[PDB]
Amino acid sequence: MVPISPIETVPVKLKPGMDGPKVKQWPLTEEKIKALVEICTEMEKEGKISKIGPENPYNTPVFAIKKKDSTKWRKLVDFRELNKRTQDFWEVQLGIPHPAGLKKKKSVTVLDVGDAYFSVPLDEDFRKYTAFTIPSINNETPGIRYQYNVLPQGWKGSPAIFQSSMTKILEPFAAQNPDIVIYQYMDDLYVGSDLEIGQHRTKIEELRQHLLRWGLTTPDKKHQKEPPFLWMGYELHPDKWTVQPIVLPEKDSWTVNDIQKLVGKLNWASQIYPGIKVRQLSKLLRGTKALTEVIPLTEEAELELAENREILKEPVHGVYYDPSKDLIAEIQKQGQGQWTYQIYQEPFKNLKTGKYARMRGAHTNDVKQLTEAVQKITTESIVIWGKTPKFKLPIQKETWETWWTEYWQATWIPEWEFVNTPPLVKLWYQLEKEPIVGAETFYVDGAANRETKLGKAGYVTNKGRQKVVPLTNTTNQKTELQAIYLALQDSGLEVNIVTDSQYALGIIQAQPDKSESELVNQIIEQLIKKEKVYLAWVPAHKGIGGNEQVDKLVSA
Amino acid sequence: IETVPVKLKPGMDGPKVKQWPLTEEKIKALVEICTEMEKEGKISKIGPENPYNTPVFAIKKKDSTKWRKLVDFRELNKRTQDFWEVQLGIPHPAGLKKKKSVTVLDVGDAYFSVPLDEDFRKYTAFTIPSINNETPGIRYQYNVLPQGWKGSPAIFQSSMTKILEPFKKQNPDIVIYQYMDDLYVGSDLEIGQHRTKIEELRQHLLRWGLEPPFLWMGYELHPDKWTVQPIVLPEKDSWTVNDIQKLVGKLNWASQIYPGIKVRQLSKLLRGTKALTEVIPLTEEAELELAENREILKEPVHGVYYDPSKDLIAEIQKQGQGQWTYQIYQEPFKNLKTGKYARMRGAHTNDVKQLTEAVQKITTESIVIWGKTPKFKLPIQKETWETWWTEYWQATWIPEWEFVNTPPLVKLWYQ
Ligand SMILES: Cc1cc(/C=C/C#N)cc(C)c1Nc1ccnc(Nc2ccc(C#N)cc2)n1
Ligand SMILES: Nc1ccncc1Br
Ligand SMILES: Nc1ccncc1Br
Ligand SMILES: Nc1ccncc1Br
Ligand SMILES: Nc1ccncc1Br
Ligand SMILES: [Mg+2]
Repeated sequence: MVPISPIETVPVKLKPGMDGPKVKQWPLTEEKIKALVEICTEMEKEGKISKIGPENPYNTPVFAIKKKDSTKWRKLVDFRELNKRTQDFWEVQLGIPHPAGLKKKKSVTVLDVGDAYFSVPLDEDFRKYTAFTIPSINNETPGIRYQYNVLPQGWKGSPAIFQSSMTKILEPFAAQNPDIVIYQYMDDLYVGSDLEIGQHRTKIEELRQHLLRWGLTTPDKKHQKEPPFLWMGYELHPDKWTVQPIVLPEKDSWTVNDIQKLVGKLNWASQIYPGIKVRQLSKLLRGTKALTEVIPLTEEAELELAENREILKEPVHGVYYDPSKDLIAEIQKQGQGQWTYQIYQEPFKNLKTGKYARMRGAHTNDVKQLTEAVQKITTESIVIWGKTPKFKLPIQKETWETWWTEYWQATWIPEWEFVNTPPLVKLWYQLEKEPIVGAETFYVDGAANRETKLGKAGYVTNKGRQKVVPLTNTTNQKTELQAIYLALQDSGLEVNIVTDSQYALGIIQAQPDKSESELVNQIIEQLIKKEKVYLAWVPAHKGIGGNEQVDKLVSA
Repeated sequence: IETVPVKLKPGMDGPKVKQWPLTEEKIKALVEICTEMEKEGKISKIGPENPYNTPVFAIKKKDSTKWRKLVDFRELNKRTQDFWEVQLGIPHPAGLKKKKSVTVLDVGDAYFSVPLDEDFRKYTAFTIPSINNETPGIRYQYNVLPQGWKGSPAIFQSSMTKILEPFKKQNPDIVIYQYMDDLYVGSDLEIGQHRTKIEELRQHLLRWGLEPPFLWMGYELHPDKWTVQPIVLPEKDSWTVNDIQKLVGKLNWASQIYPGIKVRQLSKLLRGTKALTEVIPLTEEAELELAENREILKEPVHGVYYDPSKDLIAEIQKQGQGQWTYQIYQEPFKNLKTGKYARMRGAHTNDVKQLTEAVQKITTESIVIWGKTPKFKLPIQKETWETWWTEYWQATWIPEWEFVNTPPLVKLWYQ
């Protein structure tokens, strides 16, 4: 025999303070038992399990399930209890490659590596925790006791030990053959290259020879798999990629559950289909969790779905990454807090697309949302390609400069150019930095009775203009905003406004262009039609006349 | 040569912190660095039975091509026992902040000479990711004291004093202070005489080494140069309504810090509904009030004291035109330090780079004065900060931070 190097064991522990499983073996029909005995005899013959004596105090139940439409049983050991006690492991497969970061390959060949999973030895000290019992016929003898010598199907540590054992094998091969890529997925090995058919097939054979060093045999009859590959919801081709078919159903009434499937398919499609939108269809789910409640589709949700259907009418594909070329990211505003983007290197062939949705907020503006969308694309691009894209944004360079230099927060977006494609992001108002000479000065105030919810809002000005409005079912915060609204409504194109509302100042200093509050929205609409607004704050109830006067008026 | 026993704190598991996305240039740098470290026995590859993780990245000087590995041990440092076995700690040298020159050296490479306790190593696990996760991340743990970990200067402190033993009595006026990977060396000597003695110190360490990639560097501070920011009121000949409003607002706030401050007589000037730009003459009672306020603001805050048991908090405000103000305190309105920066170098069109440099300068001021880093309240959206701060970071430690999302009205008063 040819010596093979052993695959070294991973030392495995139970969680601190915990012991192995001791779980009832439920009795089996006489039919199931004979099938498990033959099953276990072949596995024992191949080395996967060994008979043990009666000293081992652990146990995990074994079951007999068999494939529909056949007559040769199969064994399921239910490791749920042992898994609760097995230590955590490093999980590597959490981050899955995105197709848009892959490189184009001339050939990708698939190798079968099913033989390896069962030749990966289980740490000797841990094997005792894997004990199981085939019940005896009529329960008149001791059940036959076995334990695993290899990673068992269904045990918590098998995926991460198997993957790390294969990595150690493949590492030196990949390192000494930098003109190929290798990726393992369950019992399949994929090797891609740009080599001429010649050296590519030779590289394949080298790999088989390398695997043989560990005694891992690969089948000679070449694989069933050939490009395109169906993998993790995508279709991988040698020179392009897409998502698997996205078919939006025809339905007359839509369930909670059916809409949740519609949105999921839309989210999955949006990584290659440009312009997908889900705001209205997702907001049919607000708070409710009655899995089968039927929801009427709003007029908006129907226009959004009709929008999406036309986008899904033809298949669309993405191209792969070319590391020799810049990445370009282009962003568009879609409305109602929705943003859409394309990433490409060459005109008219996207690597991928995507969308970004405005967060739940009380007050917001387009520049903040654009900024957050850019940070999201940037981080996704670091993941997929390792570098930041060049940005094409629908905001003028002037607008951005005005925004970031005056905004109270530090803010930044990386290298970008303006793209003149409507609708453009803009500043809807800008407050003055100094008081306006010649503009009427409005001293505003509101107040509300906490028990009656009655209030007043109003102003007095240096020209003697005055107003006080009685208000019902209001609060002090609302009345302070109402007073500012009245001053805006009653002033000319330039106005100085003096308030003591720290609350109102905090909102306006956030520079919103849209709010959840209709009162803030009304103020924003008034600000947009002014030419100049100076907003001044001063402390309440200190003696500031004008403030004191209208405070005496609105708090009566 | 013989490992010191080290534990986590009771009921605490090791760190399991996600590795954040790295640029291709940082991954390449870290793959070369870690290959060399594994070759030199400092780190070893680990298996999947190690579930722990701490994030790693790298920093470099623009003119270096040599990268510095930076492990973010903030979580491990929180979960590691605090060692009061040989000393209850360092009596922080109050004279360090008084030296006309303090040079900051990276001496963390000396730590690699000490083996790490074999049972503790697993908690130093880190991962080098691959672009697009196309290959499994490379997993390592440390065999020796790692830079950036709280335990390293402590365990090496016995050796470090024994290396500075020639510098000890030969220069009895030099204060030397160690913080994480940093050595602070303070002197009142002429800048040329200071530098020679710095290189004097380097040799003692290179001598002991028999090579350190960054010990030749030297960041020079002048804590004697460090400025403060008292509360000052405008001196004007004519006051508009608006000027007086902003004065009374400023004094209102200052009365929360200074007790005797009064605004009665000045508030009385706002009696009336005049145009914001109209000049108002100052009554003599208001004149008196303003003058008395000015003299109050000349004195120190009352009842201000540093307590080493409490956290330091640092707040920063963007003032525009590359100017940044900041305050360090433990209790609100009991500022231990205030200051203002303008010399944000290489960043006139990048706010986030300026804020990052400000954060580093404030942290080193805190280390010099109190021997510990503050917790920052940053005027920035979390996602903006988290995306970029590692591109501008040049220090070997990392403070804690939270994010301010509502504009402070007091920004006006530190202007
Ligand atoms: C992640 C991955 C999944 C599969 C296969 C998963 C499955 N099933 C196959 C390979 C080879 C890889 N690894 C890499 C690495 C770099 N570029 C590429 N490009 C690439 C991959 C497939 C096709 C095709 N057809 C074309 C180019 N693949
Ligand atoms: N361990 C590896 C190294 C490089 N490529 C693929 C694998 Br799997
Ligand atoms: N959060 C919101 C919800 C709806 N319209 C506007 C905003 Br702002
Ligand atoms: N602190 C540093 C910054 C940049 N390079 C090296 C070091 Br050490
Ligand atoms: N190069 C440096 C930068 C910052 N602090 C210390 C050093 Br040394
Ligand atoms: Mg009021």
